[PDB]
Amino acid sequence: KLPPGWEKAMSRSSGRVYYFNHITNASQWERPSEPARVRCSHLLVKHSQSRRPSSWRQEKITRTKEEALELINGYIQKIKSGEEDFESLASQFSDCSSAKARGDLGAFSRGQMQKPFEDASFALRTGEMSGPVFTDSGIHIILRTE
Amino acid sequence: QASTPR
Repeated sequence: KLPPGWEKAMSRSSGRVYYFNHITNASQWERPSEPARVRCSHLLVKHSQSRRPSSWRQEKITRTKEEALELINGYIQKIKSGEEDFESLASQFSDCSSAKARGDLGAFSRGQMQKPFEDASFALRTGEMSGPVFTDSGIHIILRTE
Repeated sequence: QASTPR
């Protein structure tokens, strides 16, 4: 049947079936198997098209949205490989002062965050991580902690 | 806790 937002796909490189979630942009080999509030951390990479292209990391953010997506993709690879963990990359690289809390946003309900961020967060299971999620703020990786 | 998202 599959939980909210999951579809079956075929790997372009290997032909093996995998699963993709169009709400969270998550993808995984394994077959996948609502609350008032969720708790999430995030790692935001901002770009020249961000509504406010500035962070505690740098006053003027100049990277292209394409460059921002490559950075996000690289961080996701490191997190999934276990070379680095989410908290460590969030502390170092998130373009939001929540970096100082290892990316933790705290708990929130529907109606509080931008819709793509909200929809991804509510469709993650506890412990699950999103793929790249685009909002007006920039591109996010979202980790649902509660 | 800093204006644009919590």
